[PDB]
Amino acid sequence: DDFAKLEEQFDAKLGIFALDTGTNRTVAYRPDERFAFASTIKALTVGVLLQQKSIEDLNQRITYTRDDLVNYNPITEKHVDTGMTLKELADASLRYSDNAAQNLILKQIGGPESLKKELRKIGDEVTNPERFYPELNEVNPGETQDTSTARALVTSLRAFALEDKLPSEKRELLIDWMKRNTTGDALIRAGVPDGWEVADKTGAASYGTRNDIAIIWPPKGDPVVLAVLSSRDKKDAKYDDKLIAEATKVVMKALNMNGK
Repeated sequence: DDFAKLEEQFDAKLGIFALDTGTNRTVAYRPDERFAFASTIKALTVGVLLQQKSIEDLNQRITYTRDDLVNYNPITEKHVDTGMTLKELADASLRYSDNAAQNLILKQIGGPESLKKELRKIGDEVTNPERFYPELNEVNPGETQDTSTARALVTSLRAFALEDKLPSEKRELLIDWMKRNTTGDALIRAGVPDGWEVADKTGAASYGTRNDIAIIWPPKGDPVVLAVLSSRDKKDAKYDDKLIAEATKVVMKALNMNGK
């Protein structure tokens, strides 16, 4: 009942799914409960981008304007005059959670409806992309627009990063971006022992939604793929990163990973 205890300590709802790809062992807590996916969708969106382009095609320069900027544009706001390549957009999106970068990438693959179709093609019938930033963060309880589940996000992230939805050189680009994410140090990363490599993508949205999805490599062994999702009752709720860090610690102990 440690996940329940965390829900109690943090006045939140948790959604957990974790798969040890070494043993096929699984840790689940509300694994099929929907949450707003928030910026975790950025990781899947780059998976789809990568599928649709050669590596060299990522060097395509995307010109854009001030009207492409939205609520959080840490990288894209600096390069309006020069544009940015698709590769640079992917970097910004994954490593800084640049919202305008996600929108520009979405545009290049044909929009939310197109993303949805490519996700269905790789076998995800759950994740429901419908809107761009900033609106995709606004999901009320019981709505399904721009939501997914912990099980579906783990399944989809594994498929792109570790299985055969991408060729090895494209898996490597995705993995390396997510390993070097700047936004996640207080989340899954904080619940895994020092030195263990972590690839992650965070998210935050309305109703105090606070998410992280990750691949976690022990020093030797097959990786664990994990989604820790959370949300709260009030629309303007605050979140606490420590919830996600502590949930991760529970998952790691439940998988017999602390230590090795």
